[PDB]
Amino acid sequence: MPGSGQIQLWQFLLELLSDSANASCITWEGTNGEFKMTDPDEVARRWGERKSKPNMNYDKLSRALRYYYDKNIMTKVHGKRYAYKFDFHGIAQALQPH
Amino acid sequence: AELVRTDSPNFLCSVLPSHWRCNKTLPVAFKVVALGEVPDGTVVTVMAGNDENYSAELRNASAVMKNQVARFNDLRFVGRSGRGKSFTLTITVFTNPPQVATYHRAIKVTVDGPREP
Amino acid sequence: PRVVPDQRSKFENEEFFRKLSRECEIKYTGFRDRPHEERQARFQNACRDGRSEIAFVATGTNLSLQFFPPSREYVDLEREAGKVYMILNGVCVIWIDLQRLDGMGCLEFDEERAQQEDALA
DNA sequence: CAGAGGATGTGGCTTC
DNA sequence: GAAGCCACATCCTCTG
Repeated sequence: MPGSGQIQLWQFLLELLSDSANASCITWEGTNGEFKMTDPDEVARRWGERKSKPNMNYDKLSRALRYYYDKNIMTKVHGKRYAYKFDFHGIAQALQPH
Repeated sequence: AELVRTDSPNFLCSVLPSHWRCNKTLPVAFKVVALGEVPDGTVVTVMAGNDENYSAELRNASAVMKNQVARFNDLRFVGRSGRGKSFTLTITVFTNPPQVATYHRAIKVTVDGPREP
Repeated sequence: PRVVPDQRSKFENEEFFRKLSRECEIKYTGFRDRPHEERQARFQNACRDGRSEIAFVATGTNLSLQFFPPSREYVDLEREAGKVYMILNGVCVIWIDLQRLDGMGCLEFDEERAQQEDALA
């Protein structure tokens, strides 16, 4: 699906979770789907580096992520400073039918 | 505001522009006029008709006749028509019996409103 | 004027009407964003109330219907199992699968009311 | 101030 | 290739 050819967030963001050398800026938080946000504005910076969008900040990237809610890609861990989680039981209805 | 013909010459409605974005605050709200004397209080709903996705999603689609002029706070077109394709939107007036005026080539509903390409 | 002077002519001359004079492909358009189960109940309870929303898929023409002047000859759920049997553009005119929420239907010029209505002028 | 969210332009990418 | 999509961009707003 067009996640393959053109770069996403969730496809991109998880180049940094799985990779040990980028934990400088994020990490898996636990057994269940969760993730921390280390530098909230170095994160956004590299997403600018890729998107060729130098103006990028958290506020910008973040909004994009808050869209995902209504589409059932990921969801928020309420009250936690900058931690959401991925819905995979829905990424596969969002990448395959029934 | 400005008006246009119908397929029932007893009622008229707004000039809904050529091509617009999926679900926007319309550039001119929707007025629907009663030339035949209608009890100010009668309901009016619209249904987007097109060979493709024959009933599109709409918002604030129901309105109340008042002073012989039913106005829609803000109608919004969600269900897209397709490429080159517009809506023949139906227009109901809830009475005994109810009456309808078809309206061919109403508006082209795409995701982008026409940006300079 | 609720109707056009040549009520019979418009029905037998307008591409719009003759394109709907033949038995066409129709379907229930109510609550499109709802599960097939809810749509089935809503559509049946509503028919029993004497109303619904059906549209000619082929042409794109939608309608909100009222089966009246509860009835008998306007909404019959007996003529067949698993299914059930106005003034359009100034012209007095007159089945869906209870599971598929689709079927066939058409328009028929109303001579009776065409006269009654025309007489009101 | 974070966090959900409407509105509206933007840019890459399939489809006629 | 404009004409429809797409999945953010960039925006200014509330409201806990």
